[PDB]
Amino acid sequence: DVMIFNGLVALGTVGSQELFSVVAFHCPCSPARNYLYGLAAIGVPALVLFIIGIILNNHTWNLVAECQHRRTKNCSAAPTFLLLSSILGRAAVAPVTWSVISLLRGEAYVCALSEFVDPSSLTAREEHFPSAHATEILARFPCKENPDNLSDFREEVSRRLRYESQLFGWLLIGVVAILVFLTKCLKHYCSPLSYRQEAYWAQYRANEDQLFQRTAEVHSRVLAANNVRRFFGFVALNKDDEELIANFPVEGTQPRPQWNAITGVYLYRENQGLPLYSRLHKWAQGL
Amino acid sequence: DVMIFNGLVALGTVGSQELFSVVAFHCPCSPARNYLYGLAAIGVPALVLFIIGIILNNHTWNLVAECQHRRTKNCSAAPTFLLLSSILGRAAVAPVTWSVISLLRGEAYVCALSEFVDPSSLTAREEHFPSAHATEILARFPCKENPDNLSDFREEVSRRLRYESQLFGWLLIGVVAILVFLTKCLKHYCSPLSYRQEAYWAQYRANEDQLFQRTAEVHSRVLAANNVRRFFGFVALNKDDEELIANFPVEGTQPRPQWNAITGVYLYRENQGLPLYSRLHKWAQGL
Amino acid sequence: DVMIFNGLVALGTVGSQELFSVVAFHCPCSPARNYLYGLAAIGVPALVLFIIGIILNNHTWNLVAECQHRRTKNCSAAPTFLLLSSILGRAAVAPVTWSVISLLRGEAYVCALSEFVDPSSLTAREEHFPSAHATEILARFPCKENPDNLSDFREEVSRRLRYESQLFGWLLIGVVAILVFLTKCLKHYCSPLSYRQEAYWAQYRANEDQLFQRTAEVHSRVLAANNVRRFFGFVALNKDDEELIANFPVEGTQPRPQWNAITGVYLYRENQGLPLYSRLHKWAQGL
Amino acid sequence: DVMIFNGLVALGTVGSQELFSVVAFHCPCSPARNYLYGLAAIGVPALVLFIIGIILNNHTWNLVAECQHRRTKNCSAAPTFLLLSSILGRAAVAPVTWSVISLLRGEAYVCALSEFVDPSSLTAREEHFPSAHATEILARFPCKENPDNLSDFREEVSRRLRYESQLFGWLLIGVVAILVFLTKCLKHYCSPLSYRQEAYWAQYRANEDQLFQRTAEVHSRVLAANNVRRFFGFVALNKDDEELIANFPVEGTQPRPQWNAITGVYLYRENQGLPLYSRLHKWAQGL
Amino acid sequence: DVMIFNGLVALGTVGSQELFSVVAFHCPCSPARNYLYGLAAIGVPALVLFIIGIILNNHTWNLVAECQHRRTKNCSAAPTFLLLSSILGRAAVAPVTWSVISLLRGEAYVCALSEFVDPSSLTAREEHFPSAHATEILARFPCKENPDNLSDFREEVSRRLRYESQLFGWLLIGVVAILVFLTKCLKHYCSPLSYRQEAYWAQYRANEDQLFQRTAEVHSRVLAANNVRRFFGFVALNKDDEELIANFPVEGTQPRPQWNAITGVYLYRENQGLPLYSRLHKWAQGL
Amino acid sequence: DVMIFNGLVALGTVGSQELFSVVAFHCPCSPARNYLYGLAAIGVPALVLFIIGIILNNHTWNLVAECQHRRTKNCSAAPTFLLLSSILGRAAVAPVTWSVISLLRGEAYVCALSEFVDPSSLTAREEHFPSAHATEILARFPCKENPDNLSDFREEVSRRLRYESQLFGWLLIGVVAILVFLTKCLKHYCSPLSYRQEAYWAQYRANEDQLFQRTAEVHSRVLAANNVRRFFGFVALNKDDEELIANFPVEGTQPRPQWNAITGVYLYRENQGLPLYSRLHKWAQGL
Amino acid sequence: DVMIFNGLVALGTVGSQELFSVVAFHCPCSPARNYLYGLAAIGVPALVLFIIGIILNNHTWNLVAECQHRRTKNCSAAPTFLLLSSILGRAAVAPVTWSVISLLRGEAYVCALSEFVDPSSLTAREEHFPSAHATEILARFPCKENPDNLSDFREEVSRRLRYESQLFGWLLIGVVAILVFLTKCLKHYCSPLSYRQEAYWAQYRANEDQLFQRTAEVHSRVLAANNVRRFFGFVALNKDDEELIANFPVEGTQPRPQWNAITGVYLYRENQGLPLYSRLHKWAQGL
Repeated sequence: DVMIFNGLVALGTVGSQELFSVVAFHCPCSPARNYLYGLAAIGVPALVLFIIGIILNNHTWNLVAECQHRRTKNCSAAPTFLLLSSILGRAAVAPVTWSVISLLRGEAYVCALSEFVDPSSLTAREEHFPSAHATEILARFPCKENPDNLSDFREEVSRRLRYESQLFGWLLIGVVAILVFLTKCLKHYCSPLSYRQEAYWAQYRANEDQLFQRTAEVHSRVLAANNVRRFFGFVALNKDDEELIANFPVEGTQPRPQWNAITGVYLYRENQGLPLYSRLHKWAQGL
Repeated sequence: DVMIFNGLVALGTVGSQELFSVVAFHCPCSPARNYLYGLAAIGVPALVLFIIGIILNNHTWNLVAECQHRRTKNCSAAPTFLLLSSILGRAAVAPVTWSVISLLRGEAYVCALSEFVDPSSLTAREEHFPSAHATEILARFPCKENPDNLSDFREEVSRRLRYESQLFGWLLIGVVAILVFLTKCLKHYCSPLSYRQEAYWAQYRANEDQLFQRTAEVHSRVLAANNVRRFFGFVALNKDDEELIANFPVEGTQPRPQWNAITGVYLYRENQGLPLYSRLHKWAQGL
Repeated sequence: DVMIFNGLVALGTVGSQELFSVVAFHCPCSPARNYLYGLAAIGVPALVLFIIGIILNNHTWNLVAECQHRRTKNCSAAPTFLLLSSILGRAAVAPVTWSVISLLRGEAYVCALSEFVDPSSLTAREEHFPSAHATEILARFPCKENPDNLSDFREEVSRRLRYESQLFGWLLIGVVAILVFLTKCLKHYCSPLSYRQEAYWAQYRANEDQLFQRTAEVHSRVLAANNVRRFFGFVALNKDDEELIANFPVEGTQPRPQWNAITGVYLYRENQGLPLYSRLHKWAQGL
Repeated sequence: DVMIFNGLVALGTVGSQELFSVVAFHCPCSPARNYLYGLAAIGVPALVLFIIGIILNNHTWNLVAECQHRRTKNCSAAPTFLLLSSILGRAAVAPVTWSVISLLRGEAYVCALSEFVDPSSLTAREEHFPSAHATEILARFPCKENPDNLSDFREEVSRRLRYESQLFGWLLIGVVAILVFLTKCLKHYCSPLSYRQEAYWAQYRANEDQLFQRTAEVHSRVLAANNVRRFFGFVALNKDDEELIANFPVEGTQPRPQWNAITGVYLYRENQGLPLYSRLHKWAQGL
Repeated sequence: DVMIFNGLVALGTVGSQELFSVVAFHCPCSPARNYLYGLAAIGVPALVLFIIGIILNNHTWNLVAECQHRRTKNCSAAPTFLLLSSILGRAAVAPVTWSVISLLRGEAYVCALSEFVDPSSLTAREEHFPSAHATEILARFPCKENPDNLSDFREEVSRRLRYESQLFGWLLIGVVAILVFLTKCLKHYCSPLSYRQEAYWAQYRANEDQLFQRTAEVHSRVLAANNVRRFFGFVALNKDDEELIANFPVEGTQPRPQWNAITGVYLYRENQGLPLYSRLHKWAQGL
Repeated sequence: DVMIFNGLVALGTVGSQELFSVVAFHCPCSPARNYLYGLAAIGVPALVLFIIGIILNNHTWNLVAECQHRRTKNCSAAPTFLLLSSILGRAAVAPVTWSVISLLRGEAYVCALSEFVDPSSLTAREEHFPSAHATEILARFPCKENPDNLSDFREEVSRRLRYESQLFGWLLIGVVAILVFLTKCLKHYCSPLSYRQEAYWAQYRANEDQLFQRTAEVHSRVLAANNVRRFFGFVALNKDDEELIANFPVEGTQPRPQWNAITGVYLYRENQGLPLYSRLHKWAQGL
Repeated sequence: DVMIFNGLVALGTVGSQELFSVVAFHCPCSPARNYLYGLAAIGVPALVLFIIGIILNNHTWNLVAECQHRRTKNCSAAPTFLLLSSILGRAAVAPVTWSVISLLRGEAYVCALSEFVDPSSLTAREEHFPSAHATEILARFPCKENPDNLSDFREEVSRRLRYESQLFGWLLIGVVAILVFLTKCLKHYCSPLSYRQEAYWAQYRANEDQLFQRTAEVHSRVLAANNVRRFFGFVALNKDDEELIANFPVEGTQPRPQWNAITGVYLYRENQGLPLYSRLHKWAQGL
């Protein structure tokens, strides 16, 4: 549901950027210059949204942290690759939907490859094409700048390039669908565990992260209240905060090697047959 | 009701994609090139939505898991074939409704087979058809690009191809209705059990999956709370969560072979006459 | 009331399909080709909705199940024929209303039999009918493609074929009304029982199916809870679900021959004068 | 009130069908062919709605049941004739209101008898009527197809036939009102009982049918619960359903001759002066 | 109040029928034929609504019942004539308001007597009236079919006939008002009793009919419950219905001569000076 | 307040009839015929509403009853004349307001006396008045049928007759106001009692009539319940009705001479100085 | 969430300033003068919003305070650099979004570099470019001030400069996205601690700042109440304020070196393995 909500939010963001008044497109009708603009208008929003989907997903930062302090190449062909699959999923949701939307609009590709259409190879007009002014008048086709002598030629070349754009767009969404199917079949075939145990593991990681955020906020609040009380002599707590101080007294916090034993990417090591679903769980069973 | 809701959601999605402003259609009026676009515009959304209906249905992943870890060909002509029937139902709901909708709109087929209409075989105009420019002016018919000398010819060939498209669409929805009837009659004739027992089995699988999701979330939450309490010294629980810790204490989780004995596709083996409706039920009766 | 609700839903669905923007009709003005389109546009929606009305009605599946496992030809001229009457009622509600609606619209039949109208047999124009171009210009009448020399001829032949269509439609709804009257009189004359006992039997089958669905869901939920508790050690139940586990404890489920003795089509055998209103009732009186 | 509600519902249905966009009328302007269409458009909706009013009224089925199993001609000139009067009332409410509505619209009759108007017998034009083309140009009058030389002739013949239609419609609603008065006076004169006792008998039949439906549903529910409990071991009842099982325990149901002694048309036999208002009451006094 | 409500309902029904789109009027401009249509359009709705007002008023049926079983001419010049006065009041409310409304609209009478206006007796035009075509062009006046040479003649004859129609309508509503006054003065002068005692008698008949309907429904419900309980063994009652069975137990119902002694038209016989306000009251004082 | 409400209701009814679409007026422009229509249009609604105001006021019926059974001319110049004053007030509220409204509209009188205007006595035109066609063209003035040669003459005669109509209307409402003042001064001067005692007498008659209606309804309901209980054995009462039976038991009703001693017009006889405000009060003091 | 809210607020502010009526842009068409205006219109809002984002973020002031009173260069390559990263993030959110918005609008750059386009290097017009009036007529291009002889030249140069502007804008948002990725990867690689411990540290700093603001407000209020009570003799407190005086009595406040030991930028020194998450925490552990 949360992954479906993130996919719906990414689709709504691409649809909002898809119909932008000036962001959507402004084709330069110029030879050897417009396909660079098409490459820009498809790729740089794709690369920006791909980078942003890397940025907003925290499991990338878990991965560079595990590469940083451990650095022992323990992240083999493992659930670290499943983490990377989730990274590329929640990241590359947005560049491929930007690419298929701005390919089904067709505008970037007809602006792009208009400089490379052969003048004598197309139809629906007479061959009034001086070779010295060939590619220059070819490039002015997406701006509706062709004269009445080549208006039908311009409509024919525009329809042909819009065909090739939409065919390339449908083929690209087909190959990204088959890549999603292939990575999911490869995940469920190279998994060491079930799908029911994988769902239980997903519910465990969700419950552990939610409980850990709640109790880290509460333990931090109790530590802050102890420091504040040591400073002034009292703490201005709420009623619920006074209940938090009454319920969970602390004295000290776990050292940095303990926090290092907690952190890392997820694992599925098994302590004597019994499974360990997270590094916190591995550390708790280790004591 | 849930299958009817999924069918209504798939029909609404096909109707929303059916009337798309640019996604719906842009015919290239070009010889030997437009039927490739018609094949694309019908098949690649059909294959994409068929792949997506495979992707979103989890029983595919149950099937590849059972092919993966068991791999003993126990999934014979069995309720695994009924699982595959449910897979193809909830998957191929969307490609055939896309195909019948974009065939009753007719646009793809008149754009497709306009290159293959014989010029002298149709009527309502004089035979002003130079053979060197035959198929090129034939292909420009769906773009309303025919002149006034062949406007009635273009309307006649457009009506004939729209006829053949809608006839092919109605014949295809008729044969998919008779294939639904044939697979349901084959299911209810090759079943080893009743329909009342099949309905009881469906209610059992629904109750077992719902109860198993709820208790797996709860058991994961209790295990996460035990690990968090082992880390900090306490857990920030809610009131309902404190009730969950009070009601259901855990010590450990079932091993991976136990999770393997639970997982798999559904079965109807009978332990000494008494039926076993799921692999979890078979495992529970095995103890 | 539920049969009236199903009839109102089928009538609303036919009315929604009746006024469809492109689904409703596109006549090919072509000789020896348009009556095939009329046959398609009336019959293939009729056969599709007839097949769907067979599909959605579960008593068909009860019938093929009773033909499957029993196969002893016990379903004689019996209430199995009354089951078939209910099948054909709730199925053929939709094809005959599609046929009478698309016959009172008239469009399919005037598109159909325009190729077979004799040119010299109609009136309101001069006989400007070359026999080599006779049937071709005859077929273009429903597209309003007749010239001003034959515009009154086209209006006369259109009004005559619309007459014959609406007369055939009214005669068909009259004969389906008299077939409904004949099958209901044949049901109430070939019945072995009263109408009050038939109403009591209908209320019994409704109460038994509703109670059986409720208690099969509840018994399945208790069996699933026992299997889940055998797996984890506890079940995450709701309050009502905990009441269900407290109220109705189970140990095991009835074997497949018991489920076979329950299933089948309805019967009215009488155990020593006392009536048995269902196969479950026959089995309960058998013990 | 319920009869007034059924009459208002039938009047609203006739008014909704009365103003139908295509159902209301399409006159074929053709000689010896349009009065068949008028006969169709008045009679076949009349016969269909008359058959439907027979179908939806259950006392027809009580009558064929009493003719079926008794078959002793006990239904003499009796309250069985009053049952037939109620049948023809609640049935023939709809054909006569369809006939008077589509006669006061006038369209069917002016379309019908336009082929039989004498050309020289009408006025407001000169006698430009070739006898070889007489009836053909006579039949085109309701389609407003008469020329300007016979436009006043067409308006005069249209007004005369609309006169004869509306006069025939008013005379028919007058004779159906006097037939309603005659059948009600014949009912109240050939009755063996009062009007106060007839009102008490009507309230008795209403209370007996309502109470019998309620207690047949409840007795069927208790029998179904006993069979379900014999199958599984328990019943999933509601709270009200548990109260129904607690209040009214059953052991068995009445035989088919007892249900035959209950069923039949109503009677007014008197057991030794004391009246018996229904066959159930006659059977209860018989014990 | 209830009589005023019935009068307001009859006036609203006449006003709704008064402005009907096609029901209100269609004049045939034809000699010796249109006054028959005017006689129809005024009289047949008048006679139909008069018959309906007889039909819906139950005291007519009380009158034919008292003429049927008693038949001893006891209904002399008596309150049976007051019953007939109430019958003609609540019946002939609607024909006279239809007649005065469709006379103040004037259309029927100007359509009627246009065939009998003398051509040389009217004014505002020159006497361009050929006697062979006299009455035919006279009859076309209400359809606004007179030429410009006789347009002022047509307006003058239309205004004169509308005058005579509205004068006849006002004279008819004046004479029906004086007939209402004369029948009410004759009622209050030929009454054997007061007006206060007549109001008490009216309140008595209203209370007796309301109480008798309520207790006949309740006694019928208790008798039906006893018969149903004799059939099944119990009755599905509501809470109020269980209170009705607890409060009013029955054993049997009154014979047909007792119901005959109750029924009849109202009377004012006096048993030894003490008055008897109804036949039920006469029967109760008789015991 | 109730008299003011009746006056406001009569004024609203006259205002609604005053602006009627066709009821308000249609002048026949015809000599020696239109003043009869004006006499009709003012007098026959006046006489009808005067008769209706007599009809709806019950004290007329009290007067004919007192003239009927007493007939001893005891109703002298007495409060019976005050009753007649109230009769003529609540009756002739409506004819005089109809007359002043349809005189201030002026239409009836200008339609009426246009036939009697002298042609040479009016101005604003030349005397183009042939005596043979004098009164005929005089009568066409209210229909705006005068030519341009006499358009100013028609406007002058229309303004003069509208003057005489509105002057006659204002003089008539002035004389009816002075007649109201004269009858009220004559009432308060020929009264035997005060105005405070007259107000107390009016409150007494209102309280006695309201209390008498309530207790006559209640006594009739108790008598009807006793007769119904004598018939069936019980009465279906409401809770309030059961309280009415419990509170006020009856045995019998007062004879017809007692009801005659109650009825009659009001009186102010004084039994030995003490006043008697009604015939019921006179009868109660007589015992 | 709060950082996402600040980013959404900055994006909404840039979008509101982006579409300003006069603030958005007014290009001076003048040589060697308009690129200074483009540099102004992009840079001075960028530098102003960058300065404002420095101003509103308080951690800048924490940094200058730590540079002021400590001044011992203890803020090495440390979490002080992470503080500077948060400063540049929440500051430079707004200048780069202003720069990419006003570059995708394109207006500033086409206004800027129009003075430097070579006249003979562009196309779509004849070379009507006097070198003495070259750059002056070049600079008038963004004001649409070019004549019809150079209108296509002006559109071509405008499209080329809008291309170069939007390409430079997309390249700049790409390099700022890769700089965000590089600074976040450098933060998570040069961190001495985990990401879970960093999240706990962030929750600690949030709880300590919130608790410290609340208790500093409360301690200040108690000190102010003590001073006010020393002045007047009493304090006008609220009920909650009276509770604050009752709960937390003070006598004196901490000296300025104690407040200096509290203040500073954040640190992660570790007192004998146990971590110290803030300078207040370091001071509290120091006692």
